Amino acid sequence: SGFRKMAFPSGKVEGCMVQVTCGTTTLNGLWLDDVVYCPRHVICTSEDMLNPNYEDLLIRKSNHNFLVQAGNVQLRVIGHSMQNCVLKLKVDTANPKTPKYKFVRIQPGQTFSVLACYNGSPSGVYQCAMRPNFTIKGSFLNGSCGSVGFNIDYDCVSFCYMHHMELPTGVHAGTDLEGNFYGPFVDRQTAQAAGTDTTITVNVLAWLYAAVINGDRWFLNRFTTTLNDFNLVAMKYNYEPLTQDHVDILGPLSAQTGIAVLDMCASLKELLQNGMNGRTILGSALLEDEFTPFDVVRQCSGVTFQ
Amino acid sequence: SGFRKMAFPSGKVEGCMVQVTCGTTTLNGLWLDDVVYCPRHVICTSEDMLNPNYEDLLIRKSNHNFLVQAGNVQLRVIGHSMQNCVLKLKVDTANPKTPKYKFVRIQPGQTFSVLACYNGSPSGVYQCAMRPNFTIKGSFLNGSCGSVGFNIDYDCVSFCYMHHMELPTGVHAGTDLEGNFYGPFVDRQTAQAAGTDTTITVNVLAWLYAAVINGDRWFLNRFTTTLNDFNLVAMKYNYEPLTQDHVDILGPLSAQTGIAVLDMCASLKELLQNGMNGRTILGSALLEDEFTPFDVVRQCSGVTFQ
Ligand SMILES: *[C@H](O)[C@H](C[C@@H]1CC=NC1=O)NC(=O)[C@@H]1[C@@H]2[C@H](CN1C(=O)C(Oc1ccc(Cl)cc1)Oc1ccc(Cl)cc1)C2(C)C
Ligand SMILES: *[C@H](O)[C@H](C[C@@H]1CC=NC1=O)NC(=O)[C@@H]1[C@@H]2[C@H](CN1C(=O)C(Oc1ccc(Cl)cc1)Oc1ccc(Cl)cc1)C2(C)C
Repeated sequence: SGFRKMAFPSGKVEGCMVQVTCGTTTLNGLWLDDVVYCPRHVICTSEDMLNPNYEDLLIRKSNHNFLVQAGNVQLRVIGHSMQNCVLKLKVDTANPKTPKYKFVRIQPGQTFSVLACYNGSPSGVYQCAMRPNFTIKGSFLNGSCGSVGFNIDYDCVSFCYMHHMELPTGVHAGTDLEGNFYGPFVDRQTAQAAGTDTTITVNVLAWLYAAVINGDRWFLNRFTTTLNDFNLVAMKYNYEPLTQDHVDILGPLSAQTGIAVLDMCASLKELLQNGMNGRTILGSALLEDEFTPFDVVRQCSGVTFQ
Repeated sequence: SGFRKMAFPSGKVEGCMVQVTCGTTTLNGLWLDDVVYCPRHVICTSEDMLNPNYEDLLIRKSNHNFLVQAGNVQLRVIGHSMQNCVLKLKVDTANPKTPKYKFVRIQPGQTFSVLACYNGSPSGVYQCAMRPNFTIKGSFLNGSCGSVGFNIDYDCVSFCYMHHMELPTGVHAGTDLEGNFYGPFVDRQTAQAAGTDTTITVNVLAWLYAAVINGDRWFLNRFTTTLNDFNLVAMKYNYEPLTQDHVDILGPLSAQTGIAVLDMCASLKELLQNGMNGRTILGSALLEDEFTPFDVVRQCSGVTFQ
């Protein structure tokens, strides 16, 4: 029993974190095989980052300009190249701690674990969702660039996020490991804003199913609703539309608890229309949307990773 | 910017987890140097755990009854002994991944990270507080016994918790690594209940300071209050008393933000008396109490561990 915002064990990623220094800038890099991946704005200076021309900035660079440190062991850069918004530093040693891995790009609505890092040293781990507006509500201070987000399936690390910047609402933006930004953001210090967000509807329903599995049932009801009449209510609470695919995803949870998906939407409808009225659900006084249907089955069933 | 319930990187602990099997029971053990620590109710059967006599049960045991598996490598038990509610299995190999460590017992109100484990394989990591009633609100399924809780300071792991049981309200109880229970609980399947809980007052104030550091200020006010007049209000919202020591702990946070501790108590007083009125604080609609003043400074300053 219980339900916690749970991250993957971070060990396999901790062994890949290194410190990358170029001149005055220091940030984190990800060392897999004989390549170190890091944000390309490491080549930038303070006066550069207002409107940089990275291709120009990089041809003026040499390998020996890049100080790569894996703990207290130096790393020798033997090549470099730009891939979109990331830099790939080829080094003379392959990381013997390289796990089985994949570079995957996730969808808004999906979750992942973030290993926050400073000076190549891991600071903490936590769970995040990719917001519908392609931002993440992280916890990042200066120096955290190059920290990565990831999921683990069995023994394989699927890297999905590298941190690049903080936006003025306190939210965070970054790239997949191929260097392509999530959302309409650029690694320049120009005026940028997140874009209006919505609540991840299928995730709320998953979390309501976790609550039922854990003995919270006060929000249940005898009512029902059609998928279209629910979506009419979702649109007005700035929830995003529920699809038949989302209904299908929620199948196992519906089967496990005996509550048809559409019945749970009737519950969400009333919760949106009435609030919670001093009650809580899974220790929260808000409708939580950063748990996927997968996350719920993971935690409410006890799957591990090896 | 941002504020997340953040766990320590779990790598150093992942390398210590092993699977301990005795007859029909399988649970997790903690392998440090040449000792494996695990819950003593691993020696128990189904019919045993209603009222066991562990000393009797253990003399009927031999080393070869204990199957210890470190991944897919067997471990040879060469001795065993009971220490309070934990079992210490001496094995023929020292764990070469043994980190620098300490066995520490924490206070109610303090936090720690939990590496949830099944069959010696880590499943996930999350942050917990020790409740005033000596329970923890964890996420634990059958097979999770022997999972440990811990803090990391620089390179040293201070183990503070080993999981033993779930109570009927869905909360969890366990021991320090010397085998002594937190709270009035016993590793027997007799009727037991958690005992009435309170809210950790100093932690709420710390979290209010984190909110201010992160730009939430709507709950601030010009009022003030004496420590005694606050404690009179705390007692009636079932918050526990605030001490001058707690005021002292909150000093740096008060200095960083310019809000005297007693002024922040006046804010908490009004929040208790009025609620939040549709607003949120750090993405929560409830007053959060599982962040210590240390946790806040950690996250709002960016300290790492190596
Ligand atoms: C990398 O270590 C660092 C991590 C940031 C710093 C604090 N939290 C984080 O996640 N990233 C950066 O510094 C990037 C880097 C240049 C600018 N930048 C930003 O995150 C951010 O810079 C500011 C942050 C806060 C303030 Cl008050 C002012 C600037 O960039 C933007 C700020 C504001 C807008 Cl409207 C757009 C971008 C880059 C992007 C090369
Ligand atoms: C160890 O793997 C396991 C972990 C538990 C199981 C589910 N979540 C957990 O944290 N621990 C135990 O099984 C211990 C073990 C014997 C009993 N026990 C309990 O956690 C618990 O057992 C029950 C759980 C749920 C129900 Cl519906 C019924 C029993 O023990 C108690 C239950 C109820 C009371 Cl009032 C008191 C104890 C022990 C304690 C030797």
